[PDB]
Amino acid sequence: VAFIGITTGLLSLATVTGNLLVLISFKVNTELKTVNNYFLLSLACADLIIGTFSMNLYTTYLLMGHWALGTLACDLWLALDYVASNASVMNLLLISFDRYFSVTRPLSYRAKRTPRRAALMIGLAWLVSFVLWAPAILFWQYLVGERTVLAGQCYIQFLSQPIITFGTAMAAFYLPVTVMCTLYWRIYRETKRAGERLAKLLEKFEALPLEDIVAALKALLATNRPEIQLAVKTIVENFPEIKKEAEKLTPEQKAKLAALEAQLADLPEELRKVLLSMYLTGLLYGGSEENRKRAIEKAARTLSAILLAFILTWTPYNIMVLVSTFCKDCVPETLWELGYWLCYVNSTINPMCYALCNKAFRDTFRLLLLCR
Amino acid sequence: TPENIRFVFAAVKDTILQLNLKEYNLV
Repeated sequence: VAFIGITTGLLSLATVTGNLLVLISFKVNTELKTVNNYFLLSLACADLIIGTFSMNLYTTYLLMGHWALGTLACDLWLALDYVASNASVMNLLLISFDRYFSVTRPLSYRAKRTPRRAALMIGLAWLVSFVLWAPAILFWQYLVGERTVLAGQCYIQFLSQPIITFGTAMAAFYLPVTVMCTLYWRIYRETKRAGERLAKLLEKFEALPLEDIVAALKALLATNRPEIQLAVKTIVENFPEIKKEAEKLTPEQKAKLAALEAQLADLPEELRKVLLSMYLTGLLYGGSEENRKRAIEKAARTLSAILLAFILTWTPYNIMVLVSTFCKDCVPETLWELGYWLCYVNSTINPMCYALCNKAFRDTFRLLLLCR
Repeated sequence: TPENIRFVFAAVKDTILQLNLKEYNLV
């Protein structure tokens, strides 16, 4: 009895503190306020809701023999839990979609979505989750012949619906569990091809004349497009960060970069900044097999970790409920509670595996924890 | 020249792509 209560309280505390730290950090520093971080904030909020209102309350009901808090509390908690779970899944899928669209349509996407549009998408996903789950359960409880589950049980009565239960489960995980996979696979392919075509482009740049390069860049910049200005702004504002990576670059060819800067001394910002930030990135990430292979391996490992974690933690329920309306009483009731806990477990690891990786939170959260 | 400008645009697009990958720590 002690083990069950000790393996649940610690998990709940970990999830709650992890998500609360992210939520505070998003409003504790001005550096993470970037629009790209809103999806992370929504995901952290959904995970916090799960960890603060479901894990503890489910452990309470599992420890004792019944959710004796009444027919109101049971239904309301159940609806809140399912809404939060689908909110987490939708936020993960949206993060995947943004990741895919940020590497295949760089200029177009970056220039075709600012602030409100992102908040609009997040709200749309939240509303989709709420409309899909929250209404149906309680409206069915009101419109069914009678609320007939058990005097002390809390499992949803919708579980016995071959056209609904299977349908809902598919539309909730079977679709995103494959869309995420396809999108991330395409991202891996396009980052391999990106390295290849960057190396080829860098070689051509090395062969190409410099004066023609400057003339072409100036001509392209003059015909300002909706997104070219945004790309110029991003590159110029990031340039100090890029230069820091120059030290990471080998000194074997530092003469080339120094010379290129020397001739680029004129045209201070419009040409020098972009030209250097382009040559440096090309040299550093095209290079040869030595660096390209390491980069692709690192990307693939990170992608595989992120995917596999969710895919393996969120299947202890999907398949067991797919069989449920397929093999009558095929599962042991003692096992059901394990997948139930595994879903929450996913909701716990998720902030750790999505937010810390950015490495701007990696130190900010620790500094906030130390209070200094 | 036209082709040169096209290549320059491709290069700047690729630079933005590398920046975007860096910002996700998914490099």
